[PDB]
Amino acid sequence: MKKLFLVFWWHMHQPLYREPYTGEYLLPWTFFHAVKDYYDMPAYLKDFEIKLNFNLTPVLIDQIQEYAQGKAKDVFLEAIRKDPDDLEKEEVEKLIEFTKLNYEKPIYRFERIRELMNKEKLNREELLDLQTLNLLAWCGRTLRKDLKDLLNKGRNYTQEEKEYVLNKYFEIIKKTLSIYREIKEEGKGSVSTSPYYHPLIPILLNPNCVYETTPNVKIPDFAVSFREDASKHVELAKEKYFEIFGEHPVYMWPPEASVSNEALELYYEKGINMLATDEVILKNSVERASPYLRYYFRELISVFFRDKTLSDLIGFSYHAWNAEDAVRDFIGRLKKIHESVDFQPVVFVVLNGENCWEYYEENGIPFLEKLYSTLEKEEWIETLTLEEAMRKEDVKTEVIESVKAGTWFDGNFLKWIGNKEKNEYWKILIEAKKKAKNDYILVAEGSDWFWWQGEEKAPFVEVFDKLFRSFVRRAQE
Ligand SMILES: OC[C@H]1O[C@@H]2O[C@H]3[C@H](O)[C@@H](O)[C@@H](O[C@H]4[C@H](O)[C@@H](O)[C@@H](O[C@H]5[C@H](O)[C@@H](O)[C@@H](O[C@H]6[C@H](O)[C@@H](O)[C@@H](O[C@H]7[C@H](O)[C@@H](O)[C@@H](O[C@H]8[C@H](O)[C@@H](O)[C@@H](O[C@H]1[C@H](O)[C@H]2O)O[C@@H]8CO)O[C@@H]7CO)O[C@@H]6CO)O[C@@H]5CO)O[C@@H]4CO)O[C@@H]3CO
Repeated sequence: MKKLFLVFWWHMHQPLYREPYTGEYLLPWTFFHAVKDYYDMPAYLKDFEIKLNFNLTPVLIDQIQEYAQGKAKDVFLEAIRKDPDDLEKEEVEKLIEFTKLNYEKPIYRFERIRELMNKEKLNREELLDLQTLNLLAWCGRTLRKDLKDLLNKGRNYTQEEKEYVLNKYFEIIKKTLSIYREIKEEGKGSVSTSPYYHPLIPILLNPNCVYETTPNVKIPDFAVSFREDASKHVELAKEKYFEIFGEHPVYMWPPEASVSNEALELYYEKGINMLATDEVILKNSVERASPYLRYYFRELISVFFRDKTLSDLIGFSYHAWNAEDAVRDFIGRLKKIHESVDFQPVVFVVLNGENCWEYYEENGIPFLEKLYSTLEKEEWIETLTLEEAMRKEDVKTEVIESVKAGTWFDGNFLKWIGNKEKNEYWKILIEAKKKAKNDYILVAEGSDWFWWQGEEKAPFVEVFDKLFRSFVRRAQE
């Protein structure tokens, strides 16, 4: 019977928050997304008889390992752990600002949070609740079962109960890499990786590729070559992945879905057999093309183009829908795809796996449980591992010879280069590369630093600048 082949590929990444001179983690986001998403997203595979795939960047793996070993010195978590009597004013301020930053998210819907944010001054017990409810807001699906007492309590937390939550949270972190190994060993999902620090490979290989989609921009003089670094990002990622999973990775997620003819050749030369990228790149590159085929770039490497609509539905729209209606809508779209082709379509749903859930009611758990429970029971839908997608015989395929370089942001590079502020970071990087002495220059090549550059309304955005500049400084020493 004619199946629809469905492929989820959840991308997990954090830039390095660990400042190199102090060793301090200047932002807590790796901790909070580890305890909330990085274990719990693959742990859905314990309860639902489907396949789900994951990408982990090596720089994220490094940080998970440091927290699991108890070695991460996290400045914001220190303000959470302390007895409020020991908090400095600056730490209380950071606590309030962090809460206000997250205040409108449904995972922060505690009545006690509302009371605390309307009080003009907080005493010790009120600050204990503020600290503990910030922790509990980030609680993942697994511990929502075991901490139900504390969660329904909702207020009047003790220092000892807060330390108990912290202990359970670190237990989740300690099990996180093991669950990825486990679902891989069990055949329930493939795990991929990306070039080590999530750089923009097409720019490192050939900055002129930005002109293919945006010819009216100016970019700085790349007076030194980054081509060898692009190679090192891929090679070091392969080595880290082997250490964790015991194989060389044959699938990679290109950061920001970013490809070019040169980048595809590099992935081929490094032994990658398959990657995915964005539908906008497909439409920019091939006339009349469908994203439901397996493509062979120059007969060198396999490429899938994600279904942008389905991926954007989960990432941008469904957070505001009733979970039941969202799942029924999603199935109805898969039905239309299935009825619309006479071959068996391959549908790639690819997006970040940790950022959208905080905007869903109950951290996305009603939505994903309903979605996965429905998918495991649809006999005309077969969810696939990446390995199954690449080896399946009864799929339609097409050879293509050229792509227009781009990313999944509008098919171009303008969110990372081309304006005055963003170009300033590239100029800093270029001049530092000329004098670089160690691999901290590779850290500074990560895309996150250039993404935030120019952003002036984001609280904590100065922290990303402090990190970038520290890595650039350390690279030259
Ligand atoms: O650098 C820190 C960051 O690193 C990782 O994120 C990278 C990710 O791994 C890459 O794949 C890529 O992500 C792209 C993404 O997949 C696309 O969807 C899109 O992003 C859009 C968002 O999906 C969309 O929601 C919206 O974002 C806006 C928010 O809606 C708005 O509320 C606000 O967001 C603020 C947050 O509420 C606040 O918490 C804080 O954000 C912090 C994160 O919470 C924290 O985890 C961390 O983020 C990590 C991330 O988890 C990694 O996966 O630090 C953040 C900063 O402190 O502050 C936010 C800003 O005030 O504003 C945002 C807009 O910024 O729109 C976006 C844009 O369309 O595009 C992505 C890029 O192609 O890149 C990211 C970043 O490098």
